[PDB]
Amino acid sequence: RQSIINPDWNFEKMGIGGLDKEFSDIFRRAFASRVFPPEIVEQMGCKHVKGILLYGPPGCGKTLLARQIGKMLNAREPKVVNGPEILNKYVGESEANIRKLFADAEEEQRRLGANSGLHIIIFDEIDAICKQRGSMAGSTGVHDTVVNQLLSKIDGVEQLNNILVIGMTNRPDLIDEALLRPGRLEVKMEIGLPDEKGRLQILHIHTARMRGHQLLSADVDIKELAVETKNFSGAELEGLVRAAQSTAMNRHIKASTKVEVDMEKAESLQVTRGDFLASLENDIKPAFGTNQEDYASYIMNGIIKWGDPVTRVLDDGELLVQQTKNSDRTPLVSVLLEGPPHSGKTALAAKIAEESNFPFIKICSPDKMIGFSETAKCQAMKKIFDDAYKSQLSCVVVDDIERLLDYVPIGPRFSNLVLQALLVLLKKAPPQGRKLLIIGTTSRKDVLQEMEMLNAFSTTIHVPNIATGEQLLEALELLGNFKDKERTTIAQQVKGKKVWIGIKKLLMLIEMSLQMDPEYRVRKFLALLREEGASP
Amino acid sequence: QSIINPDWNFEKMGIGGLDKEFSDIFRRAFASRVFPPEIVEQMGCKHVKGILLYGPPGCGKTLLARQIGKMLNAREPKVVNGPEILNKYVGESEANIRKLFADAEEEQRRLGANSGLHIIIFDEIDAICKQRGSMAGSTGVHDTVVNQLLSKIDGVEQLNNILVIGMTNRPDLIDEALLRPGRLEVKMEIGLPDEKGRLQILHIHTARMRGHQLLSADVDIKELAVETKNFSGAELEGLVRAAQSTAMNRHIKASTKVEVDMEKAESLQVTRGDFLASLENDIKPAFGTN
Amino acid sequence: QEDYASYIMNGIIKWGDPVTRVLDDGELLVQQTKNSDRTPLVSVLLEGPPHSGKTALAAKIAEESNFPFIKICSPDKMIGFSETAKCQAMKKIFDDAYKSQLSCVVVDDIERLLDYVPIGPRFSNLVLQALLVLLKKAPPQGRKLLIIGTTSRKDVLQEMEMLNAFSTTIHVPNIATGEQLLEALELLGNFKDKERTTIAQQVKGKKVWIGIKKLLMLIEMSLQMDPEYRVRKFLALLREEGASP
Ligand SMILES: Nc1ncnc2c1ncn2[C@@H]1O[C@H](COP(=O)(O)OP(=O)(O)OP(=O)(O)O)[C@@H](O)[C@H]1O
Ligand SMILES: Nc1ncnc2c1ncn2[C@@H]1O[C@H](COP(=O)(O)OP(=O)(O)OP(=O)(O)O)[C@@H](O)[C@H]1O
Ligand SMILES: Nc1ncnc2c1ncn2[C@@H]1O[C@H](COP(=O)(O)OP(=O)(O)O)[C@@H](O)[C@H]1O
Ligand SMILES: Nc1ncnc2c1ncn2[C@@H]1O[C@H](COP(=O)(O)OP(=O)(O)O)[C@@H](O)[C@H]1O
Ligand SMILES: [Mg+2]
Ligand SMILES: [Mg+2]
Ligand SMILES: [Mg+2]
Ligand SMILES: [Mg+2]
Repeated sequence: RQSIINPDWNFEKMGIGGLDKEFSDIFRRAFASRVFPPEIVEQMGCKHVKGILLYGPPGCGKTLLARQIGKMLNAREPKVVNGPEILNKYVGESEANIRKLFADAEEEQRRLGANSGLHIIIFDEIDAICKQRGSMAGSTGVHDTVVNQLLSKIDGVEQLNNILVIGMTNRPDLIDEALLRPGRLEVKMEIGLPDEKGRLQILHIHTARMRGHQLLSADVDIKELAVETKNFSGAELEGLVRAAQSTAMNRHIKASTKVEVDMEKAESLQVTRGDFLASLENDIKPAFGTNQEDYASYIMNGIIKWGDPVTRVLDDGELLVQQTKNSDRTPLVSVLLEGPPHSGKTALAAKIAEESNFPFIKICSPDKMIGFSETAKCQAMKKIFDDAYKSQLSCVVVDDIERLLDYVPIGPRFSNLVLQALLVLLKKAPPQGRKLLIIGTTSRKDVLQEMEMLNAFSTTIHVPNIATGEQLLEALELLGNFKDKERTTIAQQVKGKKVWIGIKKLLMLIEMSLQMDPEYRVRKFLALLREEGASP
Repeated sequence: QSIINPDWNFEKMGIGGLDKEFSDIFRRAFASRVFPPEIVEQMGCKHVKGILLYGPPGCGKTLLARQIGKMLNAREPKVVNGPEILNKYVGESEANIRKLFADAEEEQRRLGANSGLHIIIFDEIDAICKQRGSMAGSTGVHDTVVNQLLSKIDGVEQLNNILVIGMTNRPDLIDEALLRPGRLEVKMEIGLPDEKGRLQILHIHTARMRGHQLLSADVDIKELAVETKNFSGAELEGLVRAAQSTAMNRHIKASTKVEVDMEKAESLQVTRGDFLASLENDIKPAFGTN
Repeated sequence: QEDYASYIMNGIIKWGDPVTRVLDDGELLVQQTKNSDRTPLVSVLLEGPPHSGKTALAAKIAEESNFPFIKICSPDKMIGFSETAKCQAMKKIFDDAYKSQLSCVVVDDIERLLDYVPIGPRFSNLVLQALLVLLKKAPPQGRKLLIIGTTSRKDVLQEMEMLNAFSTTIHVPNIATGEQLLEALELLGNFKDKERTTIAQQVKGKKVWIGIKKLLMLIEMSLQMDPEYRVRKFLALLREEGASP
């Protein structure tokens, strides 16, 4: 008759946000048979579920779920196992430790029967003790003998109906297969990264005891925090709040002359938006995706509009991103950025990717794999691509294709494994209802044509060089060098012909010219430009 | 009863050229343990329980850890020297790991929120803690140790009176699950000093000699600071030691039968010659030019 | 289910007789392997230009049959595998297929299984020999087996002397006339009313050489502009990409 839920309970009390669906499913599949009137439940001949498994990347709220589940129930205190804490040196005592966890349940069932309370058991890092059988071929065979005892005790010749085991792991591909059949561990949830609304809920949970004491200034707005925080887990949001609080507190402490804390101004403590911004930009840093310090590294000197080609390229990129976002017949789209060397392909591709406001953005450059062999490169590319399949809509950049596969005109010599991996990965669509965009950059279009790699791409965009005196003058004017009269001379001897130079080389030539004494700078610049004279 | 020692000043620490790093460490790890208890209770925040230190060899990572340990008047630190926790019998390394946190749990249970800080220092952390599933732990102690440590730091039961410090030169074998905001938040890099840092180090090291008039006026410190470039903190000390050794060896006159000329030892002083000879002959920097 | 719903994504429409012809030939082959006595092993090769819908047609032909065992071996599952792993995977799939009274195996994109590149050219011999040996050995007495292979380069296979191991080859063409293009557009329901009228007026003449997949891509690319410019953009794309046979 006594209920199994505590008389005073409330979903808000526990303090977990962003996992409503997971909790609903857990409650439906686990605790639905323990709340209905006994008479109907006993008229169906159904056995209660006695197993749960939770897995996911670190910091997504698993141990919190287990702790709150344990606290919710109106049962005895759960028996927790802190990792591999059931191992002993003596022979046969490792199993005797894993067999003492079920004594009370068995005794109570044999005493009352069909009316006993629940016995909750919690396993932390189940992968520590329960692993594949036949692996870990070391010595003493203790590991293979504990899995057998656990399986035989979970369900065997003897019957138990007042137990429930919860497991948590980060590597669910190592657990034994006979421990996951329906009956041992039936419910297998999956805790993942939160969405924007989940981020808002998490932020509002951890900022509830401060607003209630006028400790938080009204200047702060939570929508901005939820927007800027991308690829953030609950732990990282809590860490950000903690860092903001710490930097707010530190202003009232004087160091370098012993530790002295002012007790007069301490009654006017406040938390400002500046503290939050500084903490965001200094200490806290996520570890899933790409960060601003990478765009700041690829787009070094910004973008300057010296001609309409830049606008044309940017508009084409905008159209492609819109198509992939809205379209549903084509979940996979590709594009190739081609042109002469020193044109500005990588910066333009990075800018196009940045201006898309996608959740997941990544850049796969060849300078992070110096000295790698073929297998290492293939594994790295596969790992980078796999994460993009676990999001909602993502973009990926593959710059300098000719370096990913080691091309050299002599021979020619290159890598076939990487070429085939690329040719296969460019035509494989992501799971149902998910969308991907790929932007590849190169400088040798004919070679790609000879490899039958130019039809795997959906389209192509051309990035040209500076090819007129007016464009050169505009670039010089925008850069901010050779001004007033010094400019006029350059115009006199340049407008009467054509030029062929990239943008990177232009900066290099300007820097080279500026090192001479003031008088011979224009002459040196003109001589350097005339040396770099060519055409298609 | 603040955790801070009743007489502690940064000048007595003996560390020079690391002002910003120490300021950040103090702000992030020791700011919430000195504020009035009531305000911190109202805020409802948990303290940080992890620090990592990395950089090129010989730049002052163990000195900083030792001085931090000596700063706090709360018990004494518990040190772990390399792989000091490793046994052959099955299920004994983890038993060794579980004994480090016993007193913290016992005092937390008995007193609650009126406990004292407990420190644990892990020299060469990458000797035992490493990425799981990468190193071939045939026996299986390596993975199991990492799992035990992870489950003991942040697990079902909550602790609030511990602090763990780790020092490593290779900060990439470390597990990704141990470097998240929950477990180990503050991570710092110790790098080579600049001119002002070198001057501070040289002033710190040659302090007792100047007190006893054992330094001649011929030697200047600005020239020493300028002339030495890309010197780590462990090489200025070696230079000073070599200069002193030469100066003392000047007086001793013995080849076969040891003999000390006490008469000449009455007036001992070190000149520029010793420093120049040591610079030319003895000390060879690793990040400099030869 | 995953493979079936991932290969035949946008269904199969009827833009001309060739679809019906190919389906009928596949059904005849399935019937032949169902009730044969002297020929327990039958093979067929679907051949055509790129972007013509060969994988979808092969999967549909397999589905029309109700054989208890059906499998598709594709390179999507062998990214980064050395030739030894490829041989082992193929051997395991066929060995599993050898334990039933009826079976059907699809080998799509052969040229991506041999790791073929036209510079030299370079490929792998272990996989080629395994495939040449597995197309000729019969299953244990009283059993049947059907193998459907897909390729986009017939000449390469002919040079390696693989086109004789198969039993027959069936050709899969692409749109080659204005009537077919207009019917395909009508069955899709993308351009309608006066837009289709002007498209039909312009298309007449010059023929066309566009496959179904490329047509589906170009129809989606054009619908990202304003209503007044969609027809012109579509016509420009068709004129440029269309190329010639
Ligand atoms: N309008 C612009 N477009 C592109 N890059 C620009 C522009 N204005 C300035 N830049 C700067 O010029 C440099 C372009 O170099 P980038 O890395 O894009 O060259 P690249 O084409 O990838 O060369 P490489 O042949 O060496 O691979 C970057 O610093 C970019 O910031
Ligand atoms: N009658 C049809 N026949 C085939 N595919 C059709 C037909 N009508 C519509 N489609 C769509 O066209 C798609 C054609 O793509 P598919 O993967 O079959 O091409 P493919 O010839 O294998 O390409 P690739 O040469 O790149 O391997 C089919 O998946 C289906 O979505
Ligand atoms: N969904 C969530 N809702 C509220 N807080 C969360 C959530 N996820 C994580 N947190 C916060 O981050 C921490 C998560 O730690 P925990 O979940 O135990 O790590 P792990 O899941 O890797 O074992 C908790 O202290 C909690 O305050
Ligand atoms: N910042 C510093 N200030 C004063 N002395 C230093 C400093 N850095 C290094 N030293 C000296 O150099 C030595 C450094 O050794 P140690 O701290 O063990 O280096 P590490 O632990 O980084 O290998 C110490 O003996 C110390 O006296
Ligand atoms: Mg946990
Ligand atoms: Mg580039
Ligand atoms: Mg040391
Ligand atoms: Mg295909």
